[PDB]
Amino acid sequence: IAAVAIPAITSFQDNARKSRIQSEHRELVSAIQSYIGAQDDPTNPSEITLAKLAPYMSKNAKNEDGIVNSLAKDKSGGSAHQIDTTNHKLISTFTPSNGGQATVLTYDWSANGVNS
Amino acid sequence: FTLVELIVVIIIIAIIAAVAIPAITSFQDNARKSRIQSEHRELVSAIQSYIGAQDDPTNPSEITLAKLAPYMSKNAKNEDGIVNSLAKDKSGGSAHQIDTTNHKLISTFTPSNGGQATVLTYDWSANGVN
Amino acid sequence: FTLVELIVVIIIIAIIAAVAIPAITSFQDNARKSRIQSEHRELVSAIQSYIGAQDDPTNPSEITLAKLAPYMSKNAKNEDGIVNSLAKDKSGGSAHQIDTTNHKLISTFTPSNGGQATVLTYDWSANGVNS
Amino acid sequence: TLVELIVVIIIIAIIAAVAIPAITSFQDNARKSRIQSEHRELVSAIQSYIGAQDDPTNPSEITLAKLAPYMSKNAKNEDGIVNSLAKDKSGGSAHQIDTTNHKLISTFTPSNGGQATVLTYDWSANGVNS
Amino acid sequence: FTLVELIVVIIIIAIIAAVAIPAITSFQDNARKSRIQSEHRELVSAIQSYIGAQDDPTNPSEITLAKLAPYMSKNAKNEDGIVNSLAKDKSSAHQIDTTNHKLISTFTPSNGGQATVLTYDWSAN
Amino acid sequence: FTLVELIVVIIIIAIIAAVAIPAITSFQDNARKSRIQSEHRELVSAIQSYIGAQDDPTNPSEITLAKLAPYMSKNAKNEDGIVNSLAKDKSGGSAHQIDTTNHKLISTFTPSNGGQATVLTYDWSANGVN
Amino acid sequence: IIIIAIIAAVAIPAITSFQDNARKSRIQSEHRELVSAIQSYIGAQDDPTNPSEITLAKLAPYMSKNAKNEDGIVNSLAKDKSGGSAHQIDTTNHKLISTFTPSNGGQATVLTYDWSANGVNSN
Amino acid sequence: FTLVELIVVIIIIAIIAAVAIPAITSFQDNARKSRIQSEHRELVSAIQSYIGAQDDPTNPSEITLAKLAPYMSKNAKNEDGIVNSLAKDKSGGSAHQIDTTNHKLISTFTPSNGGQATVLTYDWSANGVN
Amino acid sequence: FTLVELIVVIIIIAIIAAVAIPAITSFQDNARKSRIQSEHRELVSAIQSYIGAQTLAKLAPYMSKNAKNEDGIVNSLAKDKSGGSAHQIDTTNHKLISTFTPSNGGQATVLTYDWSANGVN
Repeated sequence: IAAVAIPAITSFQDNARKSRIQSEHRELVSAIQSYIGAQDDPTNPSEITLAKLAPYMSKNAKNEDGIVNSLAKDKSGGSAHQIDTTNHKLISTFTPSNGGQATVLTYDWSANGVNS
Repeated sequence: FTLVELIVVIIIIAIIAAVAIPAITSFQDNARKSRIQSEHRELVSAIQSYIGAQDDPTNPSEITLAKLAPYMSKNAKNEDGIVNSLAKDKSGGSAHQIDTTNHKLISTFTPSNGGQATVLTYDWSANGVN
Repeated sequence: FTLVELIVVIIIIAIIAAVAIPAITSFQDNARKSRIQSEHRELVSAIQSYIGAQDDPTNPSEITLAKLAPYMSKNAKNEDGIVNSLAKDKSGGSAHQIDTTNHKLISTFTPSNGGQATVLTYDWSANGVNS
Repeated sequence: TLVELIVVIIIIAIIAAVAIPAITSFQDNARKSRIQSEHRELVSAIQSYIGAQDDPTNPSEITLAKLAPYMSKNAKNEDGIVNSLAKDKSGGSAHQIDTTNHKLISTFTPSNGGQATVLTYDWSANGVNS
Repeated sequence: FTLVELIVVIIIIAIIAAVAIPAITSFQDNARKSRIQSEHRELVSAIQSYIGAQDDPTNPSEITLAKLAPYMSKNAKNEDGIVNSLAKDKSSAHQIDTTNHKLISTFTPSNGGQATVLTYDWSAN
Repeated sequence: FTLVELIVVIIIIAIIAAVAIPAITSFQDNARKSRIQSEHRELVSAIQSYIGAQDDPTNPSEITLAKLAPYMSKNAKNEDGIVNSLAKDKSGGSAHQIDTTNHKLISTFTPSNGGQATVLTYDWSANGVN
Repeated sequence: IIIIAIIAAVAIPAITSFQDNARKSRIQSEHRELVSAIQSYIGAQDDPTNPSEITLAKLAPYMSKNAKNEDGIVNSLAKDKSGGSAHQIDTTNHKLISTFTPSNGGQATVLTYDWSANGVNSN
Repeated sequence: FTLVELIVVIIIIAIIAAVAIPAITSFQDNARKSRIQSEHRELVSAIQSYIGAQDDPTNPSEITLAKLAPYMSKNAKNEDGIVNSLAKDKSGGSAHQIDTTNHKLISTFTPSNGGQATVLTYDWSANGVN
Repeated sequence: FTLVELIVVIIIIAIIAAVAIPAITSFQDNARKSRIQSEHRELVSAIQSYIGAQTLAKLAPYMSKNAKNEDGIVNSLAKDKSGGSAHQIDTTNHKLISTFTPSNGGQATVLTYDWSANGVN
């Protein structure tokens, strides 16, 4: 009875965090769509940046004062989301604790498309 | 054996609930701007038809959007006349205006956030030259 | 995805559907009146040429637009009656008539709203000239 | 291990008691949005058809069977528009023509039995002066 | 559709509605310029015909459009004053000088450009 | 959780997304029908100006539209043959045809749904009147 | 220790039975976007009334890369797990077909769209 | 809530998030294409009128759009130069340009993805067909 | 409106703008043709009258001056496209010639008259 194995918590923890990042990314990808839809000339995208995308997203459950307190946090192998403002790309990263290979999501609105 | 399972549940329930929530009404406003800009060209088409149906198109008479009335299909329900149908813009009583004395049609729109106004003009005589 | 976005979809549709819609009917009367006047000039040219073809141009016999038939091509649908080529007066059907006993051609138009009518006159008798 | 085995029962008893939500939500009021756009669709079709015969001022008597070849088949490859326009109470199309009055009526009625809604279009009469 | 189609349908309108508007009355007045010339030709033929009326075609008398009126028909309105059946301009668009046997037609456009002149003489050349 | 997936994942998306689709073909017919007529009238004006140039306007030797070619300007993209400029209908490839035996010019059109045809004719023969 | 044999008796829900209503949804909502793409493309070329030889490899510029940044369109659409796109173009028929089959082997469902000579022609 | 239930909530999200995303820009430039095709036919109407209004229409002089300016109205912002009204393209920035010596009007359109260009052309100076 | 609706106007405009248009110059020179063929008979009647009265410079007083008071008939007679009078005389040949050349580079057309040696075989 003493020999029964005990599983580690971190294995279930990390694989849930991997779901959180993957949800928030898919919300930001339509928030930014609304911003480009509503900039004063929507036909010519201009200098999107995360701090100015803020008013489309609700406060955290503590009613704190900025979305860096709401969007998720990661090692980024610290904000789990970043904008490459001059290159017009959004990137979201999940880094495992165990040394497994990292997962990076991406979105890209500057006329690149699939080109294939 | 089960207690580890239960505390695992208690952790994951905590961390998946933190997901951020979008804000309602955020994009809603600029549809009205789209209505204004699409309805302006429709009034330009109407006024440019009336200007051709009068007897002396070389020397046109006055216009007001009351005389312009019989072109706008009565607003999808029992309603009296076109002022009931053209977009409202209470913050800036009718979105459409005619300077009946100086032959100028103007449409205007203004966000609530204090950004600068949108204005559109059409001016149907002796204009266009540099 | 989540509820809020799918609510704003409904709101945007409810707004965008409320653009006004233009009427079907406009500007028809001047189009009819223009064909009337241009066709009138063509009938005046036809009858003026016909007077030169009788055995004595100074004293022609009776003229009727049924006699004037061989000057006008068939209708574009290949129907052959001259009256099926000329415009219709929708007050009631040719908008053109000949006062055969008094040498006068008359082309009439009546506005669709019932306003004031307009008439064009021509005659080939000597009474067509004055000092 | 009897201590943890004891408290496992307590944790189960607590976790099982959570409030369980119910299914309905917007599934009613979303259908009204199908109606609002499918109406403007039929108005665009009928406003094309009314101009195709040789006299746009004396059109023939429209029935939606004559309008039908403007609509695509249902995605399930059904064979007629009544299997495509939104259904309503038996009375089953929410849209009908009553050609003797020259009007198209589109309808809605909520499950709570509240105030019903009507959208009307008319190709005979339109807004009066003033 | 989902939201993206509804932002595309807003983006598209802003660049359909911008198509430029052509003016009105840009080309109106040159129809007067043309019908002035055709009426000039017809009046020239009429005054030429007039020389055959009196007993001696080698010694014709004075002429005015009042004398010449018997040679062309009443108005399409069936009114009969030829001073309104001729073309009209800032001035009758046509003139006769009994003292020089000269017939003149003239047209001046509203844009302030150069005036245009036509002339005929049945007496000497 | 599961049910607030369920509703948006199935119910509301199924209700909102499956509105009826307009048919992309049937709206084209009036545009084709119009451009046919406009080209017909301009071809008549051209041939009616070709006859008046001949050395013997009582007997123009023959007319086929290759001879008529230089009276209309070359199309956009500069595909400089006349047949490249006129309307097409493989079921009529020109939609206009010249009969050299009967001196007759013909135009023809047919709606894609298999409706009744329309035909136009012009004829400069002595058989072409009354 | 006997109590553990009772505590262990709880039945396990089978994950496969919860998938169908999700895949069905991301077939329907994807089909409607491919149709909107086709219905735009058919108006872009120089002859609005004679189609080109449409195939989805030429629709490709109308929708984004995968989140994995793999390019090409076929990597992006939903997969028929029986075998690989769940969306097919039958070029000869001008017909688009989309297919779904439940894992337990129930009756199939197909969506369809067709952009030539395809008015209903009621009764 | 039990773990074997709680993980399917993860699975459903992992499926439903992975829809395709439509690319805005490829829909946008299909509209800019239809500006070019409309504005070109307006410039043809203007230049074909101006050749008719000159002092001797058989002997037209050089043309520039600056000379052509008064024939179409100034833009909705009451900006006062023709060049601001006409559409813009990277092949410029005006998409429309006139060859003063070869008497040719050229409109060019460049796809945003760097694909194959498209050009429209008109030529009033006696070039004709065949 | 929605895209399914909105793109059909793009279709319709793309169709309506394709209508062909007539060539201006191909009427205009076939008009000029008529003043050549007609004024040829005016010159013939004048010079035939002159040879009964007992180069076009000698003929000049026999015909009316232009409506804009040009200085002589050489400015009233029509203009040759080739290279300027479209009419010429040669008193070494007793011959009058008139010519028209089309703008397309197609077949040129020539009239002739002589006050001697009419008639054949």
